[PDB]
Amino acid sequence: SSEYIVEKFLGKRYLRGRPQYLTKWEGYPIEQCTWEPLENLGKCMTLIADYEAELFQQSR
Amino acid sequence: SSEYIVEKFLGKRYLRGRPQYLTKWEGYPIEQCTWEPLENLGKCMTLIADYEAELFQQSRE
Amino acid sequence: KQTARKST
Amino acid sequence: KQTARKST
Repeated sequence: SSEYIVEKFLGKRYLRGRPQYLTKWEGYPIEQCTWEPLENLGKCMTLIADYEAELFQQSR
Repeated sequence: SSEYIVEKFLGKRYLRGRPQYLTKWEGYPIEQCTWEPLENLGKCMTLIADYEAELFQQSRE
Repeated sequence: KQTARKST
Repeated sequence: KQTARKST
């Protein structure tokens, strides 16, 4: 009832010590992105691993 | 196939710029652990999230 | 198709 | 249970 399609991630944070990702949903404006817990992003692992790889480069 | 049960992670690194986790397999000794790419651990997301939370608090403390 | 629960 | 492919 509350599942949507992930397009991209737009940020990372820790909330009470736990990793979250700022999640851009396909078919919704960027204004509607939401912070999501990493444990809920299991079906998005290519997106996650690619995003972590992007961050590692950008953070040289 | 080549699919096994993950018990815990034992380390984190970047290989060619991509995240990997040192994976301890249930039912195999620690000497048998293997470095695995993150994108292959989708079924292990609770363990990864819990491990990343561990690494954060062990860093801060 | 990569999907996930959305928080509200 | 939580499973993954194992590298060689």
